[PDB]
Amino acid sequence: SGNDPLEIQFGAIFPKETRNPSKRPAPFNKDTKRILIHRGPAVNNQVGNPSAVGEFPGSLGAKVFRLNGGLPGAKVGKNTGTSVKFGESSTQALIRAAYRQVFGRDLYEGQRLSVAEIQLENGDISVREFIKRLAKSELFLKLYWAPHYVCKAIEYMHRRLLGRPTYGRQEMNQYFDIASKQGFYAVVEAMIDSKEYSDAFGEDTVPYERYLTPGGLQMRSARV
Amino acid sequence: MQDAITAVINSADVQGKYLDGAAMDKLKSYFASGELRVRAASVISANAATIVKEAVAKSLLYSDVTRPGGNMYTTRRYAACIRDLDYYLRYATYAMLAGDASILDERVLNGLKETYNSLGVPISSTVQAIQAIKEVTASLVGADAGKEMGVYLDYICSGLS
Amino acid sequence: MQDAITAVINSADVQGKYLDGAAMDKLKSYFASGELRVRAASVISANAATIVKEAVAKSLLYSDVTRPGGNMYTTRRYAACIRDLDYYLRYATYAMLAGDASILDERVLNGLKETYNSLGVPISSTVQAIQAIKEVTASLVGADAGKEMGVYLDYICSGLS
Amino acid sequence: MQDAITAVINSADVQGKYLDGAAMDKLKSYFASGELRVRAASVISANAATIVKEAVAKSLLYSDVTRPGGNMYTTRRYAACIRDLDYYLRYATYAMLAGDASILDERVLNGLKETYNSLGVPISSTVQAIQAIKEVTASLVGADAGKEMGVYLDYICSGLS
Amino acid sequence: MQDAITAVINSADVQGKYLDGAAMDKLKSYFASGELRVRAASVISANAATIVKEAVAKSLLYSDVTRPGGNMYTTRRYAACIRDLDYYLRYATYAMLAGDASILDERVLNGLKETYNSLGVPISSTVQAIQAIKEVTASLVGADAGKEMGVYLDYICSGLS
Amino acid sequence: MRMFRITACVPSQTRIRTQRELQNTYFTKLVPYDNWFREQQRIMKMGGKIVKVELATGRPGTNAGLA
Amino acid sequence: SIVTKSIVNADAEARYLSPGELDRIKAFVTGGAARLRIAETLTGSRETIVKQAGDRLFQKRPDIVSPGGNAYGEEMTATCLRDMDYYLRLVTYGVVSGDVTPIEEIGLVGVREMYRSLGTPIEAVAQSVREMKEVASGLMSSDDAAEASAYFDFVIGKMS
Amino acid sequence: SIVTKSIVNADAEARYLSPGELDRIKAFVTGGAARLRIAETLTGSRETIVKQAGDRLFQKRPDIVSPGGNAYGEEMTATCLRDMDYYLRLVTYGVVSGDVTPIEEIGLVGVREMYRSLGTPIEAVAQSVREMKEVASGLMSSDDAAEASAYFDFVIGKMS
Amino acid sequence: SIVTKSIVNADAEARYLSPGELDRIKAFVTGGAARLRIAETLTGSRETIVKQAGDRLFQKRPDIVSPGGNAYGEEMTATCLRDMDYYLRLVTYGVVSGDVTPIEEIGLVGVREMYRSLGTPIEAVAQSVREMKEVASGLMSSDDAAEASAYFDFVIGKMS
Amino acid sequence: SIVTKSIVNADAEARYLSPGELDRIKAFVTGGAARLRIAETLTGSRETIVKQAGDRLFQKRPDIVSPGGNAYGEEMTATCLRDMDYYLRLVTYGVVSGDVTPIEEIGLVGVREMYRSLGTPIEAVAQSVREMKEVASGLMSSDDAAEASAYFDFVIGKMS
Ligand SMILES: *[C@H](C)[C@H]1/C(=C/c2[nH]c(/C=C3N=C(/C=C4\NC(=O)C(CC)=C4C)C(C)=C\3CCC(=O)O)c(CCC(=O)O)c2C)NC(=O)[C@@H]1C
Ligand SMILES: *[C@H](C)[C@H]1/C(=C/c2[nH]c(/C=C3N=C(/C=C4\NC(=O)C(CC)=C4C)C(C)=C\3CCC(=O)O)c(CCC(=O)O)c2C)NC(=O)[C@@H]1C
Ligand SMILES: *[C@H](C)[C@H]1/C(=C/c2[nH]c(/C=C3N=C(/C=C4\NC(=O)C(CC)=C4C)C(C)=C\3CCC(=O)O)c(CCC(=O)O)c2C)NC(=O)[C@@H]1C
Ligand SMILES: *[C@H](C)[C@H]1/C(=C/c2[nH]c(/C=C3N=C(/C=C4\NC(=O)C(CC)=C4C)C(C)=C\3CCC(=O)O)c(CCC(=O)O)c2C)NC(=O)[C@@H]1C
Ligand SMILES: *[C@H](C)[C@H]1/C(=C/c2[nH]c(/C=C3N=C(/C=C4\NC(=O)C(CC)=C4C)C(C)=C\3CCC(=O)O)c(CCC(=O)O)c2C)NC(=O)[C@@H]1C
Ligand SMILES: *[C@H](C)[C@H]1/C(=C/c2[nH]c(/C=C3N=C(/C=C4\NC(=O)C(CC)=C4C)C(C)=C\3CCC(=O)O)c(CCC(=O)O)c2C)NC(=O)[C@@H]1C
Ligand SMILES: *[C@H](C)[C@H]1/C(=C/c2[nH]c(/C=C3N=C(/C=C4\NC(=O)C(CC)=C4C)C(C)=C\3CCC(=O)O)c(CCC(=O)O)c2C)NC(=O)[C@@H]1C
Ligand SMILES: *[C@H](C)[C@H]1/C(=C/c2[nH]c(/C=C3N=C(/C=C4\NC(=O)C(CC)=C4C)C(C)=C\3CCC(=O)O)c(CCC(=O)O)c2C)NC(=O)[C@@H]1C
Ligand SMILES: *[C@H](C)[C@H]1/C(=C/c2[nH]c(/C=C3N=C(/C=C4\NC(=O)C(CC)=C4C)C(C)=C\3CCC(=O)O)c(CCC(=O)O)c2C)NC(=O)[C@@H]1C
Repeated sequence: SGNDPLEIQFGAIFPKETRNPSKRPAPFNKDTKRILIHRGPAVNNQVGNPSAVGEFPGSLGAKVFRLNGGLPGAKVGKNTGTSVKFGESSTQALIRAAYRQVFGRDLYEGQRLSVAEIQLENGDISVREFIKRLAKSELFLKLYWAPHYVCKAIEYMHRRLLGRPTYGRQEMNQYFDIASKQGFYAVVEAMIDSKEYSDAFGEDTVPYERYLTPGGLQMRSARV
Repeated sequence: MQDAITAVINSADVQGKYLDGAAMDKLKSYFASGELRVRAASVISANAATIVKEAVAKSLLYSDVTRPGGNMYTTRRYAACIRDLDYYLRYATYAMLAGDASILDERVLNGLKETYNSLGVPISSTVQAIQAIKEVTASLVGADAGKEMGVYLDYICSGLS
Repeated sequence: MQDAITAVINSADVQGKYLDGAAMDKLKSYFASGELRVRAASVISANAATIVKEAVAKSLLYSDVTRPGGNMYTTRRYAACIRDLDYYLRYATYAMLAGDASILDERVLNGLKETYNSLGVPISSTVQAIQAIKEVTASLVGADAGKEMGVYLDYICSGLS
Repeated sequence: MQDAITAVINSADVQGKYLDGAAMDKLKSYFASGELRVRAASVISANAATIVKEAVAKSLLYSDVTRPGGNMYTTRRYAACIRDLDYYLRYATYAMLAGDASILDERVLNGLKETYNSLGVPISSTVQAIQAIKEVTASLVGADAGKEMGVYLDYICSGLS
Repeated sequence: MQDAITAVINSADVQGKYLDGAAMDKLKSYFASGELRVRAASVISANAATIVKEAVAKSLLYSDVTRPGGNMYTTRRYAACIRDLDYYLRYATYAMLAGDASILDERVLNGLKETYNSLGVPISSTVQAIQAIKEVTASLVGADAGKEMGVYLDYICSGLS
Repeated sequence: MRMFRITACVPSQTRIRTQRELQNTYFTKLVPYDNWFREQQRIMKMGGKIVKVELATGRPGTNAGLA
Repeated sequence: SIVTKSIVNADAEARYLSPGELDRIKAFVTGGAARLRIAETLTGSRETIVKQAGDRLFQKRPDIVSPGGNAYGEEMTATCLRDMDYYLRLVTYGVVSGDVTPIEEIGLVGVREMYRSLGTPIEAVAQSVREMKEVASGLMSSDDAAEASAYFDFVIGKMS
Repeated sequence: SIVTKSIVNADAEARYLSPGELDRIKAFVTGGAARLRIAETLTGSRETIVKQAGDRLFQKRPDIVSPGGNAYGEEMTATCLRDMDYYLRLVTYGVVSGDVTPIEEIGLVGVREMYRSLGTPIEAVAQSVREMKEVASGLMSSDDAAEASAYFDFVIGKMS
Repeated sequence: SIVTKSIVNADAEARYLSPGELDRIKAFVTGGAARLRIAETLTGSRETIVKQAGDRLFQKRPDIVSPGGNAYGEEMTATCLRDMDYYLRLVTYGVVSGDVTPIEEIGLVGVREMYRSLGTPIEAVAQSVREMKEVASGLMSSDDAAEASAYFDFVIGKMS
Repeated sequence: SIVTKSIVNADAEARYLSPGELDRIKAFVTGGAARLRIAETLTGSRETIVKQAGDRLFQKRPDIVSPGGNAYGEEMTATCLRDMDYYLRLVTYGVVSGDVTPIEEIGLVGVREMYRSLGTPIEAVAQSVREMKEVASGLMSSDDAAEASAYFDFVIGKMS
C-alpha cells in the first residue's frame, strides 16, 4: 500500500513505513492485473477495448496537448519579418504542459531546459523526444528518483510518463530489471519507447492522466 | 468539475425532470451575478502576484516560519509556498467563476491534508496565509465579490484544517 | 498565421510607425467585407459534407481512380480522400475568414507535396477535385463570395501542382 | 565530442599502436597549456552574464539591427539573440577547456548556417557580436589566454561566415 | 506485412478479378511447402546464435575489418555487427515463413543502405558476411529449404549493394 | 553525442484521423545514436517509409570520444 | 457549459482565464435570457413535440412499429416516446449550458453500444431526433430555431 | 493470414516463433486445402449468389430500387450489383487467408464514412451481406457454411 | 485578431467555426468603427500620454532615475520614454485587432529575459504602463476606457 | 577524458563548470606528468606484463589451454595474449585521459555480447586483468600503482 502515491497534480507523496505504521501486505502473484478506472469514457478502457487506446477523453478526462498547429519558422513563407506570427503561443503552452506532465508543477527560472525547448520550437525534435529529455534531466533524477524508494520512483514515473499506474508485477519487474542493470536513464527510455506509449500518444502528443486507481478517484469524488 | 449551471442540470437529471421554475430561478440568479464574477476574476488575474505578495507579508513574513527551524526557511521552500498560495488563489477564482466548489474538492483538497502532514507543513500557518489572501482580495476587488471569493477561500481552509 | 488585420499590424510594425491613414482604410475595407466573409463561412459549414458529395461525383467518381488499380479504390483510401477534401474546404474557409492565404502555406502546403509523392497520390486528380470543389462552392454561396473562395482554392492547387 | 587527449588517443587507436613519443609531445603541450585553460575558464564563467551584456551594448544596441525593421527588434528575437550569444560564450569556453574545436562542430555548427539563412538572420551582425565578445573576454582574462579563447571565437565566426 | 497468401490476394485485387486458376495454384504450392517452411524455421530457432557465431569466423574474423582501423575493431562496433547479422538472419527466416520478400523491403532494406553509407560501414564486407551465412544455413537445415532461405538472404545482399 | 537527422513518412492504416496529422506523417527529426535502432524499428513495424538518413553530428569511425 | 470549458482550459494551461475567455462568458451571461427562452418553449410543449415527431417517424419508418420490429406494441412505442422525451430533455440542458457537453456526457457517449445491445436501429433514432428538430423549429422564432438546431444536429451527427 | 499475425507478435517481442505458434501455422497449412475448396465453391457460383441476394434485397427493401432512392435506374442497380460482387470477393479473400484482416484492410475500414458521402444507407448494405450469407449457406455444405458465416457476420458486425 | 484566434481555436478541435464564434466576429465587425476610434485618439495624442505617464512614473518610482539606477541619465531617461512609446504602440495594435496576441507577440514574449539582460526592474515597467492606463482613461470616454483597460491590464499581468 | 566528462555533465544541466569540476581538471593537469610516467612504464614493459599474467592465468585456470576450452592451441593462446595486450593498451589510454570513458567506448560497451559470440568465458577475461594488475603493481612504484590499479579494477568490475 506504501508503493501507491497519492493521486495529486504534483509531488510524489508516499505512505512511510516508519511514520505511522500502516503497511498492508497482500500476496500478489505475477499475472495479477489491477483494475483501473479510465478518466475518459468507460467504453474507451483498453482492457475491454484495446483498439480505443489512442482515443482522446472528450470532456470526461484530462485535456490533450498536441502539436497540431504549424511550429513558428517551419517554412520560408513568412520571410524575415512577420513579428505577429500567431502560431507561437500555442507551442509555448504545449511546452509548459509538457513540463507539467513530467514535473507535476511548473519549474523555476534556472530549471527549464532551454536547449530542448528551442529544438522542439525549431522542429528538430518531436514531442516524444522532448518528453524523454525532460525525464532524462538531472532535475527529474534529483526531485523524484533520488529521494524515493526505487520501486516507488518507478511507479510514480509510470504515472507521469504514461499517465497510468502499473497493472501488476509483469510491468514493474521489467522496469526494475532495467533499473538494476542499466540505470535510471534507460528506465525513462524504456517507458517512452514502449509500444503502449506510442499507441496512446504519438510523436506530437503530450502525455496525460488516462487511468486512476479506485482509491485515488475516491479521494477526488467522495468528498462533501 | 461542475459549475452552477451544471449543478442545477445534474440535480434535475438525477430526478429525471425538466428544468422547472425553481431550477430556472437558480440559473437566473447566476446570470445576474455573472457580470460580478467575470469582472472580479479580471481584477485577481491582473494582480495575481500582488495578492500573494501582501498575504505572505501580513501573516508569514518576519516570523519563526521564515527564520531557521521554520518550514518556509529555504528559498526552495519559500518559492514552494508562494506557488502553493498562487495555486490556492487561482483555484478560488475558478470556483468563484463557476459558482461551485466542486473543482476545489477534485483538484486541490483531494488528499491535501495527508500531503501536508507527511511533508511537515504547518496547517495553522497555511490557513492564516489563506486568511491573509481573503482580506487582501476583499480590499482589492470589492464587498460582494470579495465575500464570494471569501467563501471558497474558507472552503480551502475548512478542507485543510 | 496572419489575417488581413494582422498583415496591416505587421506592415506598420516593420516601419515601427503608428497605424497610418493608408493602413486605416485597409482595416475598414476588411470590416466592409467582414459581413460577406462570415455569411459565406456559415453556408459552407452547414453544407460541409454536401459540397464534397457533389465534388467527387463530378470529377473523381466513375473513373480509373475509383476503379481497381487506382489510388481511390480502397475504402480506406476513399475515406482518406473525403477527409482530404474536408481539409481543403475547411482551410479555404479559414483563409476566406482571415482574408489571407498564410494559413494555406504553414498548415496545408507545409509538406503536402512531399507526402503525396511519397504515398503516390496523383497530383493531377486531386487538383481537379479541388477545382470541382470550386464550382460547387461558387454555386452555393454566390458569385461574389465564390470569387474569394475560388482564389484560395486555386492557391491550394498552385502550391500542390 | 573530442578534446585534445581523446584526439591523441583516437589517433593512436586507429593505427592500433601505443602512445608514442611523437604523440606524447602533444600531450605535454596540453598539460603545460592547461594551467592557462582552467584559469581563464574560471574568470569567464564568473562574469558570464556581464561579458554578454557589455558586448551586446557596444555592437548590437542602439543600431539598425535592434531598430524596427531589423532582426533583433522583437522582444522574442532579442531574448533569442541573448540566448544565442550565451550559448556562443559557453560552448567556446567548453572548446577552450577541451583544447579542440570539434565540440563547436558537434553541437553548435550543426545545422546553424541553414537555420540562419531560413530565418533571415544577418551574418555580419552575428560575427560583429562574437567579435565584441572576443574583445571583452581578452580584456578580462589576458593577452595570451584571450588569443587562445579568440581562436575558437574566430572558428565559430568562420563557420557562420 | 505482405505474405505469400496476401500477395496473391493483392495481385488479384489490383486488376479487381476473383482468384483465378493461376492464383489458386500459387496458393496450393505455398500450402504444399508449408510444413517445409515450419520445420526449417524450427531448426533456425534452435541454433540462431550458432549461425552468427561461425559466419563472422569464416569471413570477417582475422581480417582488416576486425583489425584496428576497421569498422568492427571496437567491442561496441562488434556487438552492433553481431546484432545486425542476427537481425538479418531473423528477418530472412520471417520471409521464409511468410513466403514473400515484401517484409524484407519493409523491415530491413527500408533505409539501411543510406544508414550504412553515412556511418562508413563497408557494403562489400556485410554482403560477404550474409553470403557466409547462406551456405551454412543450407547445411544445418537442408537442400530444398536452404535454397528457399538462400533467395531471401541474397535479396538482402542485392538490396544493400 | 552523435545523432541522426532522419526523414520518415508513416501513413495511417487502422483509423481515419479527423485532426491534422501531416506533422506526424511526413517529418524530419533528430534522434540519438542509442535510440535510432529502436526508432527505425518503430517506423518499420508501424508500416512507414524511411526517406533519407544522414549523420548530422559526429564523424564515421569514432573509436573514442563519441559521447 | 462554456464556463466549465473555459475553466478546464485555464486549468490545463495552469493560468488565469484569458480576457478573450472572460469576454466569451460575459457574452454568454448577457445572452442567457435568450437561451432560457428556448428552453422554456421546449419544456412547455414537450408533449406536443414528442407526439408529432413520433407519428412522423412511424410514417417514414413503418418497419420499427410493424410486427417483428423493435418498437412493436403499446408498451414498446411508449418506451420509444420516452426515449425521445429523454433526448429532448438532453437538448434543453444543452441550450441552457450553451455547450454540447451535458448532451454528450449523459445521453450520447455509449449510445451506439447501448442500442446495439437492445436491438434498436441507430439510424431510426437519428431520424427520430431529426423529426424532433423539425417540429421544434416550427414552434419558435427563426433565431431561436437556429440556435436550437446546433444542439439537435450534434445529437443526430454523433448517433449517425 | 494467421502467418501475418504470428510474425507480427514474434517481431514485437524480438524473438523467433514459439513451438505453440509454429503448431498453429502448420495446422492452418493443412486446413488451407479445405479453405481453398470453400473459396472455389463461392467463386464458382459468384453470379448466382449476388443476383439472388440482390433481388431478395430489392423485395425486402423496395425503396432502394424505387424512384427517389439511391439505387434507382439501370446504372445505379449495376453499381449495387458491383458492390455486392466486391463484398463477396472480400469474403473469398477472407476464407483463403483464414483471417478477417484482408476484408478489414481492403473493404471494411471507414465504410461508415464511405457510404455516408455517397448517401447510401449503411443498414441496407448490412442487409445485403446478410442476404449473401443465406444464399452461400444454402448452395454450399453446412459444415463449410458455418466457417464462412464467421467472415460474413464480421462484415455485418462492422457495418451495423 | 479575434477572427484569427477563433480560427486557431476551431483548428485545435479540428472543426468549423461555431455559430457563437461566428457571431463574435460579427459583433466585432459591426462595432469595428468604435474600437478603431480608440486607436485614433491614442495615435493623435501619442506624445502627451507618454510625457505625462513618464513624469508620473518618475514621481511614483524616483529610485530608477536616481544615480545607481537604470533610467539615470539624459540618454537612459530618453530610451525609457521610447520604451513607453513602444508599449503604447502595442496597445494600439491590440485594440484594433480585438485580441491580446499582437501585444504578446512583439513586446511581451521573452520580455523577462530582455529586461534582466539590460538590468531593468520589471515591476517598474509594470508601473509605467499602469500610469499610461490612467492617462488613457482621462483622455477618453468611460466606455472606451473600460475597453482599453482590458488590454492594458494584460500588459500589467504579464509584466508582474 | 575527465575534461570531456566534465563538459557533458555541465552541458546536460546547461550550465558552466562547477568550482569542484574546475578544480578536478586543475588537479588532473598538474598531475598529468605523473599520469604520463604511469603510461611510459606500462608501455615500456608491455610484453612482460601480458606474458607473466597470461601464464599466471593458465596455471590458475588450465581449462582454457585444455581441450574443449576457448583458447586451445598455440594460435588461440597468442590471441588471448593479444586480447590482454589490447586491454593493457586501454588502461594506458585510461590513465592519461583521467577517465574510464575511452576504455568504455572501445573495449567495455558491448563486450558481453562479443565474447558470447566468440564463446569466451568473460569471468576468465576478468581474471586475466586481475593478474595484469598484480604484475603491473609489482613492476612500478606503489604510489603510482594505487592510481593504476584504480583503472584496472574498473575493467575487472565491468568484465565480471
Ligand atoms: C505556504 C502557504 C506554506 C507552505 C508550503 C509548502 N509547500 C511545499 C510543497 C508541496 N506543496 C504541495 C501541495 C500540493 N499538491 C497539490 O496537488 C496541491 C493542490 C493543487 C498542492 C497545494 C506538494 C505536493 C508539495 C511537495 C513538493 C512539490 O512542490 O511537488 C513546501 C516544500 C516542502 C518540502 O520540504 O519539500 C512548502 C514549504 N509551508 C509553509 O511553511 C507555509 C505556511
Ligand atoms: C452492470 C452489471 C452494473 C454496473 C456497472 C458499471 N461499471 C462502471 C464502471 C467500471 N467498471 C469497471 C470494472 C471493470 N474493469 C475491469 O478491468 C474489470 C475486470 C475484468 C471490471 C469488471 C471499471 C474499471 C469501471 C470504471 C470505468 C472504466 O471502464 O475504466 C459503471 C460506470 C460508473 C461511473 O459512474 O463512471 C457502471 C454503471 N452498475 C450498474 O448499475 C449495474 C448493476
Ligand atoms: C540585500 C542584499 C538586498 C535586499 C534584501 C531584502 N530581503 C528582504 C526579504 C527577505 N529576504 C529573504 C530571503 C532569504 N531568507 C532565507 O532564509 C534565505 C536563504 C538562506 C534568503 C536568501 C526572505 C525570506 C525575506 C523576508 C523576511 C524574513 O525573513 O522574514 C527584504 C525586505 C523586503 C520586504 O519587506 O518585503 C530586503 C530589503 N534588498 C535589496 O534591495 C538589497 C540589494
Ligand atoms: C483525394 C482528394 C485524393 C486522395 C487521397 C489520399 N490521401 C492519402 C493520405 C494522406 N492525405 C494526407 C493529407 C492531409 N492530412 C493532414 O493532416 C492534412 C492537413 C490538415 C492533409 C491535407 C496525409 C498527410 C495523408 C497520410 C495519412 C494520414 O492519415 O495522415 C491517401 C493514402 C491513404 C493510405 O494510407 O493508403 C490517399 C489515397 N488520393 C486520391 O486518389 C484522390 C485524388
Ligand atoms: C543574435 C546574435 C542574432 C540573432 C539571433 C537569433 N536566433 C534566433 C533563433 C534560433 N537560433 C538558433 C540556434 C541555436 N540553436 C542551438 O541549440 C544553439 C546553440 C548550440 C544555437 C545558437 C535556433 C535553433 C533558434 C530557435 C528558433 C526559434 O526562434 O524558434 C532568432 C529568432 C528567429 C526568429 O525570427 O524567430 C534570432 C533573432 N539574430 C539577430 O538579429 C542577432 C544579430
Ligand atoms: C556487420 C555485418 C558489419 C557492420 C555493422 C554495423 N552497423 C552499424 C550501425 C547500425 N546498424 C543499423 C542497422 C539497422 N537498422 C535497422 O532497422 C536494422 C534491422 C532491424 C538494422 C540491422 C543501425 C540502426 C545502426 C546505427 C547504430 C546502432 O547501433 O543503432 C555499426 C556501427 C557504426 C559505427 O561505426 O559506430 C556497425 C559496426 N559494420 C562492419 O564493419 C561489419 C562488417
Ligand atoms: C448496393 C449494395 C447498394 C448501393 C450501391 C451503390 N454504390 C454506389 C457507389 C459506390 N460504391 C462504392 C463502393 C466500393 N467500391 C470499391 O472499390 C469498394 C472497396 C472494395 C467499395 C466498398 C464506391 C466507391 C462507389 C462510387 C462509384 C464508383 O465506383 O466510381 C452507388 C452510386 C451512388 C451515387 O448516387 O453516386 C450506388 C447506388 N446503393 C444502395 O441503395 C444499395 C444498398
Ligand atoms: C522605462 C519604462 C524603463 C527603462 C528603459 C530602458 N530600456 C533600455 C533598453 C532597451 N529597451 C528595449 C526594449 C524594447 N525594444 C522593443 O522592440 C520593445 C517592444 C516593442 C521594447 C520595449 C531595447 C531593445 C533596448 C536596448 C537599447 C536600444 O534601444 O537599442 C534601457 C537602456 C539599458 C542600459 O542601461 O543600457 C533603458 C534605461 N529602464 C527603467 O529603469 C524604466 C523602468
Ligand atoms: C584471453 C584473455 C582469453 C581468450 C582469447 C580469445 N579471444 C578471441 C576473440 C576475439 N577477441 C578479440 C579482441 C577484442 N575485440 C575488441 O573489441 C577488443 C577491445 C579492444 C578486444 C580485446 C577479437 C577481435 C576476437 C576475434 C578474433 C580475431 O582477432 O579475428 C579468441 C578467438 C575465439 C575463436 O575461436 O574464434 C580467443 C581465443 N580465450 C580464452 O579462453 C581466454 C580466457
